[PDB]
Amino acid sequence: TPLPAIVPAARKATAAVIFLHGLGDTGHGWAEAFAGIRSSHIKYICPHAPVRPVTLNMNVAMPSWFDIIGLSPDSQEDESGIKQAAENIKALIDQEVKNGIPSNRIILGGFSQGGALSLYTALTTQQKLAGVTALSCWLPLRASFPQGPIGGANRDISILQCHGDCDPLVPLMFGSLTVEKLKTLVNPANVTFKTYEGMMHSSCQQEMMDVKQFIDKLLPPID
Ligand SMILES: O=C(CN1CCN(C(=O)c2ccco2)CC1)Nc1cc(C(F)(F)F)ccc1Cl
Ligand SMILES: [Cl-]
Ligand SMILES: [Cl-]
Ligand SMILES: [Cl-]
Repeated sequence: TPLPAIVPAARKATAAVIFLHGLGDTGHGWAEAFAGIRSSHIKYICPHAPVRPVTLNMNVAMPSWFDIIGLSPDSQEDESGIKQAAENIKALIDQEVKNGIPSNRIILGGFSQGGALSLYTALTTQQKLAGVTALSCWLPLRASFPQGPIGGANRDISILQCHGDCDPLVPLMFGSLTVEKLKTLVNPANVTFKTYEGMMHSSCQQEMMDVKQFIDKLLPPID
């Protein structure tokens, strides 16, 4: 708690989207973005990161899923916080399953550190998921993954990875290096990289339209 921001389905939800915001934010802005592309049968859940000290910014307390120590290829990542946060997301997936939405009808996603967390959670959980929408982010703890395919429940998971070509905070190059790594961890036929010309560390309407088409293709209406 506080309770996640929820976009209810218009009718009993047969699928769900769990979207994780980035550093400094809450789930409200992203909930309004998903409300503008909402499908009648999908529930959208945007949980709020706890407020915690961020090492990168002199331990200033701000909403963050885990600690951030640096932005360069050699920078250390918060292994314990990332794993802890991923088990918390797995518990939210579990709640949705027990409450009637199978995990193969759930898409996980996020922006920046939230996107990184969504990839890490999807690529470690054995709860089969429908897909991932990874926006302006990177694969965290990349060296801990195998050198080949991950195997397991989510070996054929569909992933939409989005990036702004003018991102001044998460270089396009880290988005590209991440998708090249995702194409070796899972079936590459279901991994798609979309880039938005002129977009910085932000979102845009064309990206939300591509996210909507991906969500609708993977979580179509069912009888
Ligand atoms: O935490 C990190 C660590 N970063 C190391 C460098 N890296 C890779 O070399 C790479 C290539 C493929 C996968 O990883 C990405 C991760 N970064 C980050 C955080 C923020 C924000 F959280 F503070 F906002 C912003 C921007 C950045 Cl880059
Ligand atoms: Cl419902
Ligand atoms: Cl972030
Ligand atoms: Cl349906």
